[PDB]
Amino acid sequence: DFFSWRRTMLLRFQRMETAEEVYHEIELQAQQLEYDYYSLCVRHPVPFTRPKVAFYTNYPEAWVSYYQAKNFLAIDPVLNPENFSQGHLMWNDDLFSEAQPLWEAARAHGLRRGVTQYLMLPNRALGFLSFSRCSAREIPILSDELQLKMQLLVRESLMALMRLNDEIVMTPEMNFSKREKEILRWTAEGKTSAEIAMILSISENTVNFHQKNMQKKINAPNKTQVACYAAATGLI
Amino acid sequence: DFFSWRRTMLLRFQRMETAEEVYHEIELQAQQLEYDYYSLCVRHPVPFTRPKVAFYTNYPEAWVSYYQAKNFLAIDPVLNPENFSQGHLMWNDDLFSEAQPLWEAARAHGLRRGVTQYLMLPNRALGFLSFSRCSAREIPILSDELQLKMQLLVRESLMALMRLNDEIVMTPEMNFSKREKEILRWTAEGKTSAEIAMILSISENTVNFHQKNMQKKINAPNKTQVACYAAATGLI
Ligand SMILES: [Cl-]
Ligand SMILES: [Cl-]
Ligand SMILES: [Cl-]
Ligand SMILES: [Cl-]
Repeated sequence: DFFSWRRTMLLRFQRMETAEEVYHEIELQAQQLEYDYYSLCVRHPVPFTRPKVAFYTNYPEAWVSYYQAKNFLAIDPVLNPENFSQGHLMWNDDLFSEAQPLWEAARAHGLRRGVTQYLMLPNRALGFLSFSRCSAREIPILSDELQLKMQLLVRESLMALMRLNDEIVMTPEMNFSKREKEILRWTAEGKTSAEIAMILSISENTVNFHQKNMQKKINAPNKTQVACYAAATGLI
Repeated sequence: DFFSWRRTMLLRFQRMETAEEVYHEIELQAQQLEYDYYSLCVRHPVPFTRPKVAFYTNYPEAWVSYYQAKNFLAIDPVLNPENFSQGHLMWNDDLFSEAQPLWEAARAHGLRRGVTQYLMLPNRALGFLSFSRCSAREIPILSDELQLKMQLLVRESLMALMRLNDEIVMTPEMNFSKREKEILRWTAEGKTSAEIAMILSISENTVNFHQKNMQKKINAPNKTQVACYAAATGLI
């Protein structure tokens, strides 16, 4: 019964107090669905220029280390939201036609089958939950059931990890005052210091004071980086 | 059976060819759940300074017109994601303690009960689907069922409307070239024209050429507004 399954899982992820409890539960759930491995990968919205990818997996260390050394991240189709439908992606051979080194390496080490579910988080990070299996044998599972179950697992695990302030999911902290945020908003709209001073009935010195403090807080070189980081993560 | 309900609804929203077909189906679904009214509201990510709110409802015109004239949008708690749990919000009296003019106006015109479901879209717009009822009488409905059904309805209606390029959900168009986007990314990271010229092995003239074309395309006063709009909507 899905309604009861769902009821239990929300409560289990609600009550978790550590990252390892989240990872252990995902491992157990993968196992119940008859999967050998999981990986949880998060493409952060920033830096814009080389976005951070953070992960946690039970794949053997040699495989992860190999995936990293071959730069399979650049070709990995399982981490591209454009090829998901309804947040869901059952792996097939066609998926890997532009990622043949990855497909060959994976099949040579014993991987046969897998599935990925994804979600965009409130901070605009993209979370991907993959399950994989070394067995090519048909397991009977309702497509709808698997989809809905992984929908919850990817959301709750990453919501728990967000609540637990985990490095895998957290974007740079921008503890900005109300007034700083207000000035930032006018900045993002293309207003100059002079125009913002008129809008808010303050001096340019005051505007630039606030700009400077926000730059200082996050170690930014200018207001553009502050506004863009704020805009990207939804702080603004 | 939820699995079959879900199967039919995905197909119905997939096959829709107009906005009215989407709205008509939401109206019918509200009615099946025993609701009198629906409203579909979308808080756009931009402009940052007065974010656009676009809506479609079957509420009487006099009510909408009244809600607008009283500026109930400023106090409306049903459109604040901070008070949702799992994207879901069953209306209660406590919800409106800081929105008493709205609650009094609504109850005086005959509203008694309602529910809201929300979703953040790929473009960072926030979509809210509300159902409401003039009857205070207990309807028997499984909380889990109602939650999961509205989860699909809010997603599919707004995904259909995104596919149909509807004004309710679409953010400003930024048809930017690969090279324009690349320069934009370095801009959002805090790089100057000179630094970008060195990074990409081009002249400052070339960099500024591209900046200008992007400014011209969307009618922006400077690169900051272009980068922030791009960053906010996820174009970057
Ligand atoms: Cl989709
Ligand atoms: Cl095979
Ligand atoms: Cl939540
Ligand atoms: Cl009552």
